Amino acid sequence: EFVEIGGPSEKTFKQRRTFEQRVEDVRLIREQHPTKIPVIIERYKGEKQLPVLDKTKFLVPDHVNMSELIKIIRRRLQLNANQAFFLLVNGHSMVSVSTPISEVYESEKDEDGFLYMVYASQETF
Repeated sequence: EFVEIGGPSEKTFKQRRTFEQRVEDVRLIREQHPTKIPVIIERYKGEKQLPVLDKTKFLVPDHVNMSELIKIIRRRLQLNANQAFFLLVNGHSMVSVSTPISEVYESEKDEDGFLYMVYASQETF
């Protein structure tokens, strides 16, 4: 009784902006806001439980830790407590990171200068 409208596939941020454009975005944002970390937060490509986030490109104050950031993203997605949520950077879960996001940036940032995160309702695919 419902009909599926097929739809174009979901494009990632790296698909939408070229590498050189991303590199310049970060160079500018780091000069203008040296205390903010430039983060790209995207839903895992095969995710079927969690909704899509309203935006993609974030500036996160450098002292914010991962437990704080998880709380912010769950709030932005308007999740209830019954809903699981995992935030992954480069193939590993950010739940138990102690450090501020400043240190995650230093360890994990892309070549382009963004820190990429993916969320999902499971930790491993």
